[PDB]
Amino acid sequence: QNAQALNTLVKQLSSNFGAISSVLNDILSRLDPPEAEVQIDRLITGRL
Amino acid sequence: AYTNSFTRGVYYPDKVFRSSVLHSTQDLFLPFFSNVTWFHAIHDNPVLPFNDGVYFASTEKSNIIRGWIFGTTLDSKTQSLLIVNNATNVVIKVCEFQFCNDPFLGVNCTFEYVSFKNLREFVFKNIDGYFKIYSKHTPINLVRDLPQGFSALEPLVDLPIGINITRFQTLLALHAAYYVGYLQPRTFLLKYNENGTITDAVDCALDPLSETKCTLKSFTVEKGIYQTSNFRVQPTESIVRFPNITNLCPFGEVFNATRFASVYAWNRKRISNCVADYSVLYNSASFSTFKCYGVSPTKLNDLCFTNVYADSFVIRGDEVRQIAPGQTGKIADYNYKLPDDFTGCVIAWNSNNLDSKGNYNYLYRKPFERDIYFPLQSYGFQPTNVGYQPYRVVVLSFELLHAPATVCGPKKSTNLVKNKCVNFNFNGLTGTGVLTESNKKFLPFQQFGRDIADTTDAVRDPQTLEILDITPCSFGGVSVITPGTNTSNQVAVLYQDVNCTEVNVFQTRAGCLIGAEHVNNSYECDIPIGAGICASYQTSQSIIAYTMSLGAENSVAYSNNSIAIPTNFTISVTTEILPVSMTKTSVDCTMYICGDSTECSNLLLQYGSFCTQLNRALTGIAVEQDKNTQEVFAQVKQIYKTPPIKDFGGFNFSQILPDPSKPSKRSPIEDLLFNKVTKFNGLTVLPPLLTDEMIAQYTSALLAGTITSGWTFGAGPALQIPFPMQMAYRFNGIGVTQNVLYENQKLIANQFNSAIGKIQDSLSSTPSALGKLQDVVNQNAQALNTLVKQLSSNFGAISSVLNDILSRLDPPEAEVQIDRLITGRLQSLQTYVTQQLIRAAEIRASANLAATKMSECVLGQSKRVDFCGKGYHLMSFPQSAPHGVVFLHVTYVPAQEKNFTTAPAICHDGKAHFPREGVFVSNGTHWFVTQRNFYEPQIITTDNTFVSGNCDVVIGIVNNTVYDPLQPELDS
Amino acid sequence: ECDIPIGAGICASYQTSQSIIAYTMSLGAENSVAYSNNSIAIPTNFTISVTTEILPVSMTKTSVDCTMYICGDSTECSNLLLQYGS
Amino acid sequence: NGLTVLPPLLTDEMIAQYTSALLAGTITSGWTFGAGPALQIPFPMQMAYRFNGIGVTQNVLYENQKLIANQFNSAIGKIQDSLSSTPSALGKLQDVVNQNAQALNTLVKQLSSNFGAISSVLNDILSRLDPPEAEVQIDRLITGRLQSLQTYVTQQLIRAAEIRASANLAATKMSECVLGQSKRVDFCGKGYHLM
Ligand SMILES: *[C@@H]1O[C@H](CO)[C@@H](O[C@@H]2O[C@H](CO)[C@@H](O)[C@H](O)[C@H]2NC(C)=O)[C@H](O)[C@H]1NC(C)=O
Ligand SMILES: *[C@@H]1O[C@H](CO)[C@@H](O[C@@H]2O[C@H](CO)[C@@H](O)[C@H](O)[C@H]2NC(C)=O)[C@H](O)[C@H]1NC(C)=O
Ligand SMILES: *[C@@H]1O[C@H](CO)[C@@H](O[C@@H]2O[C@H](CO)[C@@H](O)[C@H](O)[C@H]2NC(C)=O)[C@H](O)[C@H]1NC(C)=O
Ligand SMILES: *[C@@H]1O[C@H](CO)[C@@H](O[C@@H]2O[C@H](CO)[C@@H](O)[C@H](O)[C@H]2NC(C)=O)[C@H](O)[C@H]1NC(C)=O
Ligand SMILES: *[C@@H]1O[C@H](CO)[C@@H](O[C@@H]2O[C@H](CO)[C@@H](O)[C@H](O)[C@H]2NC(C)=O)[C@H](O)[C@H]1NC(C)=O
Ligand SMILES: *[C@@H]1O[C@H](CO)[C@@H](O[C@@H]2O[C@H](CO)[C@@H](O)[C@H](O)[C@H]2NC(C)=O)[C@H](O)[C@H]1NC(C)=O
Ligand SMILES: *[C@@H]1O[C@H](CO)[C@@H](O[C@@H]2O[C@H](CO)[C@@H](O)[C@H](O)[C@H]2NC(C)=O)[C@H](O)[C@H]1NC(C)=O
Ligand SMILES: *[C@@H]1O[C@H](CO)[C@@H](O)[C@H](O)[C@H]1NC(C)=O
Ligand SMILES: *[C@@H]1O[C@H](CO)[C@@H](O)[C@H](O)[C@H]1NC(C)=O
Ligand SMILES: *[C@@H]1O[C@H](CO)[C@@H](O)[C@H](O)[C@H]1NC(C)=O
Ligand SMILES: *[C@@H]1O[C@H](CO)[C@@H](O)[C@H](O)[C@H]1NC(C)=O
Ligand SMILES: *[C@@H]1O[C@H](CO)[C@@H](O)[C@H](O)[C@H]1NC(C)=O
Ligand SMILES: *[C@@H]1O[C@H](CO)[C@@H](O)[C@H](O)[C@H]1NC(C)=O
Ligand SMILES: *[C@@H]1O[C@H](CO)[C@@H](O)[C@H](O)[C@H]1NC(C)=O
Ligand SMILES: *[C@@H]1O[C@H](CO)[C@@H](O)[C@H](O)[C@H]1NC(C)=O
Ligand SMILES: *[C@@H]1O[C@H](CO)[C@@H](O)[C@H](O)[C@H]1NC(C)=O
Ligand SMILES: *[C@@H]1O[C@H](CO)[C@@H](O)[C@H](O)[C@H]1NC(C)=O
Ligand SMILES: *[C@@H]1O[C@H](CO)[C@@H](O)[C@H](O)[C@H]1NC(C)=O
Ligand SMILES: *[C@@H]1O[C@H](CO)[C@@H](O)[C@H](O)[C@H]1NC(C)=O
Repeated sequence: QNAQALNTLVKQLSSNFGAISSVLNDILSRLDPPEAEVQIDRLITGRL
Repeated sequence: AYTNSFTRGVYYPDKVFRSSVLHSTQDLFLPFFSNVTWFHAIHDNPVLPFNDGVYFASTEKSNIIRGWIFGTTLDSKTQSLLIVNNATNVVIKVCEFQFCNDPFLGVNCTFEYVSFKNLREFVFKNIDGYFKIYSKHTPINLVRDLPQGFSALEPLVDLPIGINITRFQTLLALHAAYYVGYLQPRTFLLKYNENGTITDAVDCALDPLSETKCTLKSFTVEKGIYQTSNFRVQPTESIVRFPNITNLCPFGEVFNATRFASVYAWNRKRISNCVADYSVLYNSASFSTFKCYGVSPTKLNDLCFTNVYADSFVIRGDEVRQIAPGQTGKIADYNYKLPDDFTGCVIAWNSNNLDSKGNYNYLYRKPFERDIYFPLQSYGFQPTNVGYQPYRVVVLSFELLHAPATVCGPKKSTNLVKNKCVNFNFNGLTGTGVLTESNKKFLPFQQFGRDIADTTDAVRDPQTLEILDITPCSFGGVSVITPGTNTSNQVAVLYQDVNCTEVNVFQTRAGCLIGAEHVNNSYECDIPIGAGICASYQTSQSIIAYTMSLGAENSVAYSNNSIAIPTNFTISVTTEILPVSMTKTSVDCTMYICGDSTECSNLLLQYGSFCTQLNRALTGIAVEQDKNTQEVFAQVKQIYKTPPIKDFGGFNFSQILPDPSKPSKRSPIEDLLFNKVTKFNGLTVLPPLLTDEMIAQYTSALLAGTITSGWTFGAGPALQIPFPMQMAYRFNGIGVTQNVLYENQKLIANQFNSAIGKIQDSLSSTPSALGKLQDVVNQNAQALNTLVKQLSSNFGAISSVLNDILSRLDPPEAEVQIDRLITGRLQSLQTYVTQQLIRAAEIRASANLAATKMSECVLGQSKRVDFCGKGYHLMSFPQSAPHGVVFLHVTYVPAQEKNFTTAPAICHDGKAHFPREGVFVSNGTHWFVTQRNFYEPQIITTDNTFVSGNCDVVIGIVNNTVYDPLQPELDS
Repeated sequence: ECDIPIGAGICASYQTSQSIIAYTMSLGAENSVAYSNNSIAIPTNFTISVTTEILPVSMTKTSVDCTMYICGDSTECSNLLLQYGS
Repeated sequence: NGLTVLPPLLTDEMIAQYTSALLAGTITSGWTFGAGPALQIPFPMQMAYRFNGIGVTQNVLYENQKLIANQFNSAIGKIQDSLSSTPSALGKLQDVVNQNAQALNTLVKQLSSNFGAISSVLNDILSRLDPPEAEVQIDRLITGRLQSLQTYVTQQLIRAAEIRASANLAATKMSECVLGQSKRVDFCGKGYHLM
């Protein structure tokens, strides 16, 4: 059960939560800050 | 004068059909028990205000009222609705009819239509010009005064008259008791019957009892104390204070400047120490656009700023879009960059007539740096160019940091009122509070103070340099103490944590108690209030308050040589009820969140395993409930059965054994307990693995095993043993010799049977006995009902209905509305599951306790004090119950006592004799030894005591003799 | 004896040539006691048995770095995260 | 800020009266008030029976009574000196008080966070933005503050369950140790329990 809980927590990084992309480096490399704060806030809320 | 008007003035707030439901809505309703004007139509036709809508009622006998007129001046200057009821043809016109000087009835129109015993009540309201008509027909028989009763008005007609109605008038026939009520924005609970007609209502602001009913969403309130609201004092007046400065801001030198600077070398002018009147700029029609990112366009009249800078330069029209955060181009990146957190607004308009004459004087090339084959390029602006024309753009940078302001608008100040709750406005900062003098020595440069929560603590008055503390206006809780509505409508009100100042007055440490009479005589408290005070309903009847009694006072007659030993006993039976299991719910993630919607399901797929991990948790709960039941009941390896002949030594168990004559072989007591305890959204209920018949078979096997084999089936194999010896050994196990059992066997059996009969009467007459199980069933039903009701919440979407959202917006907006609804519903599911996990853990702990008691109480005999009820434990018998188990505990309780003298030791020849068991007693002339828990005097002999040491050490030794049974055997 | 539970007293198992069967679960062999007021069963010899009881005592002492997890090596993400306090 | 504390129903004076009644009952009647009614019994015989309950013959008590009394009084003096000299004795209660104070202070401190809004102060939000933007800023702040309340409530429920378990253990020990005599090893302290 503990191994499964940790594996699920690690797997959760692959979820999008509505953003244009789940990968942070491609989010930062494509969008200007004025939209980046929104996309980052969405990912922060989901991960928190 | 007031009357008992009850619930008049209620109309259907909307056009939705509902039945068998209590609906809470906010709308314009008639206040309960309010004043309604009583008019006469004999031998009184004033013009009344309409406010935001008026309720109408009338009682007629000759059709006096035949048409309403609505308007403002009644003088042919505006359109006026004219309604005439002649024959059976309704005719409606809204032309500017010329009415007589005194309208009476004898015994530009935009919408034309042509077709006491009875009261016809109507509702006429105008919402955005739309005239909505409601009505209801019902017979009554009352002429003298206001009719008593309730009647709801349905809508029938909607006339598009388009008149703003603020006053109305009636028509009297001169040779009809009509009623006028007024609506207020009150919250009401409307009760719809089986036919969808509302028959009653509760006005949530009539009084504290109505507040309790409104809070608890029911028309019946149970006995107890409820916390329903909070008292808050309202402000009386506003205070507006600004610096008394009369200097005018030089806006003319900025907006009407002769020449603008180049974008590569733009000017930065400071405007300060002046009054900025923005009405001139607002009134000027010369501006083409006003788009602000800093402040809202309607707040500039009230708000004022610490500093203003005017950035003045000319750009190309097609580049106007480029002056914004996040935008790029030859301007945004190389010569004029704005910050992405810029606060203020960029305003631009064309200037073709003067700015362009071609004009080649405008040259172009981090935020706000002026970096003074060249990198320098220019535009050719020509007077014949809309977009390519030279736009004049001015960027106003506003500093909103909390600091002293110097440029504030043209608003006159008022006087300041101290020690009163007021609505203040200091340089655009608004709020409500009491402004008082303070002794906080702020430094001359400090303008604002802050609290731990970052709220404003104090301000410096811009006209007089003093510091005022802001203390929020007085507030506090209000508690209502009330008996149930099936008894009396009298209530008491407790004002929480306040003294009887700001608000038959009784001062307590809990607050100000109003309405209860203080009685000094004590009783046991019934409804607790707090701080040692409880209240009850007693006698002519009124609410009383008193200090709670802790019990009767009983001093102890302590002495060093007196012991009390019980002489008689009584057998009592108590009932212990414990929860064992809970309903095995299961939730379908897809149908619940995204019911029969492919698009919603496709969007849900992006969240992965978030729900199915709760599905896993719920599966674990469902499995562990059967594990708990299995562990609680399956303690016997075999199914035992009783003999056909119930020869149990005089003990009658026919009232606890299964009854063969029933369709299900249950005992009568079990029938009594079972006779006392009483969708399409993915919520289902799974059946239990073990049926009621199977549970009854296990309990029958356990009972037959206990009676026929004692503890032997628990310890090892089931070894049969007679019940009288089983009972004798259970008595021996508590330090009571079996001869008491044999002497009192008939009394014990009769007391047991009578106690069981008393259990039947108690279970048949006291409903609260099974509250521990009724509360769990009610909590689970309430949790499911709350989860189902939660679907009606909007969570910010344009509509709560998924089919209406999907049916109304294109994907680019529907996806946003759907993600919002998904987020809300996922939070609801997470909350539900977490609460279920905590409740399941509590139930599991209870089940473990029940199993421990079962094992250590029925199969054996417990020596742990108060483990199996008060008294000396003998045995327990299990009985099944819905979702639980009930234990019948048979205990030994001393009944009668006598005061006897005692002694620590007896001397014989100087030796000290001590008891092996029991105590020494004296009846006043002779010393005896008897068991501690039952008076049974025996002669003190050498076979009860032993010799150790001598008389010269022990304090309190008494002189006596010790009998040696051998002495007379050798003497005789 | 019940093997794969179905519900409402019905259990299933894989038995005999082999096929899936369904049946009412057994509660044990039936054995009535020849109860009378003058009969006792007393053991004459005994056997010593040993049973094993297993209980969990501890669990893995995990630790989670919220900053590295949420905003791994990203200054902008860290600066935005700083607004959420404790 | 809407955060209040309710008084307890039973005051300290009433609790002291209950403990006085329980101690007087124990001293004057042994276990008899627990089993049934409070029936007086002399202390030396009560002590002899307490000795019998642990497998120690009462004759040792009666022969050694003077020394036993002196050791008892000296031991009581030792409790007085221990409580007067060891501050850490009340850590189990100080930590719970500190945890509740910390929870309330963190809840109050949470008001300073923005959660993405332009400003944490609601009055400056309303005084600067028109309703069409105000609804967005306000619902965002409402969502954040509601989440903070939900976290507080969940932590409070778990701590309450732990306190309930501790209270049940304390009540069980009270019932099976003060009113009677415990034969359960190390249940009511190390050694052979007397009272
Ligand atoms: C609603 O009708 C009222 C009644 O005429 C209108 O208020 C009047 O407005 C005039 C014009 O300034 C004033 O001189 C009158 O004093 C007002 N009447 C009263 C009774 O105060 C009002 O403008 C209408 N409003 C709407 C939204 O239609
Ligand atoms: C603004 O400050 C920057 C440094 O922060 C100055 O940059 C200098 O630019 C000149 C010419 O481009 C270089 O020779 C220097 O090496 C740069 N650095 C320093 C430290 O001088 C820039 O010149 C400043 N601009 C203005 C208008 O003041
Ligand atoms: C102990 O108390 C019980 C009642 O609680 C006594 O039983 C009654 O005794 C009286 C005395 O003769 C009779 O009149 C009644 O018929 C008895 N009642 C029942 C229900 O049997 C009992 O006698 C008392 N014991 C002693 C030794 O006095
Ligand atoms: C054992 O208890 C049962 C149940 O009370 C007794 O049966 C009751 O009394 C008469 C017997 O003359 C029956 O006809 C009634 O129908 C029974 N009452 C009820 C409510 O069913 C029975 O007599 C008792 N037997 C002994 C030996 O005490
Ligand atoms: C206390 O008990 C003693 C012993 O049971 C009683 O003394 C006996 O009294 C009876 C009177 O019926 C005589 O027959 C015996 O001779 C007495 N015993 C002895 C050893 O002499 C005594 O009476 C009881 N106390 C009271 C006050 O009655
Ligand atoms: C028991 O017997 C005698 C008097 O009846 C007492 O015993 C003597 O007491 C005196 C006074 O303290 C001593 O000097 C002797 O040593 C004692 N002799 C013995 C043999 O013990 C005694 O006081 C009596 N007991 C009571 C309770 O009165
Ligand atoms: C007690 O009963 C046990 C039952 O298991 C007996 O065990 C066996 O008894 C047979 C009878 O002769 C012997 O052949 C075996 O040697 C026994 N088993 C073992 C492991 O030794 C046991 O003998 C009985 N004891 C007595 C004293 O009768
Ligand atoms: C209601 O009418 C009565 C008529 O006597 C009047 O005394 C009373 O003041 C009115 N109610 C209010 C709130 O003014
Ligand atoms: C009543 O009779 C008059 C007679 O001319 C007629 O004009 C009028 O239309 C009638 N009233 C209605 C409401 O039709
Ligand atoms: C009718 O409305 C017109 C507007 O189209 C207005 O000019 C005229 O004065 C109105 N006449 C009456 C009688 O209301
Ligand atoms: C509802 O309508 C049915 C129709 O027959 C009638 O029988 C019933 O009495 C009505 N209920 C009420 C409360 O009027
Ligand atoms: C600009 O000039 C117009 C023309 O008379 C004048 O009405 C206006 O008040 C002036 N305003 C500013 C800000 O220059
Ligand atoms: C007006 O402002 C001046 C500037 O300091 C100040 O002295 C004065 O008190 C203000 N007027 C009033 C009525 O407070
Ligand atoms: C209150 O009165 C109702 C009348 O229907 C009754 O059913 C209920 O049992 C009563 N409750 C109490 C506590 O008296
Ligand atoms: C009135 O109540 C307050 C608490 O609300 C208390 O502090 C104050 O001492 C009381 N006044 C008197 C005179 O006791
Ligand atoms: C005690 O009871 C008497 C009864 O007359 C009453 O007058 C008195 O005020 C009471 N005292 C208190 C403190 O309640
Ligand atoms: C016995 O003493 C108790 C107090 O210890 C007293 O309440 C009771 O009345 C006494 N009974 C007799 C019979 O003396
Ligand atoms: C009880 O105390 C009294 C008073 O000191 C004393 O005289 C007597 O000897 C004592 N009796 C016993 C049995 O302790
Ligand atoms: C002994 O008694 C038990 C139960 O009383 C019975 O099942 C068994 O058949 C009996 N055996 C013999 C040999 O009598």
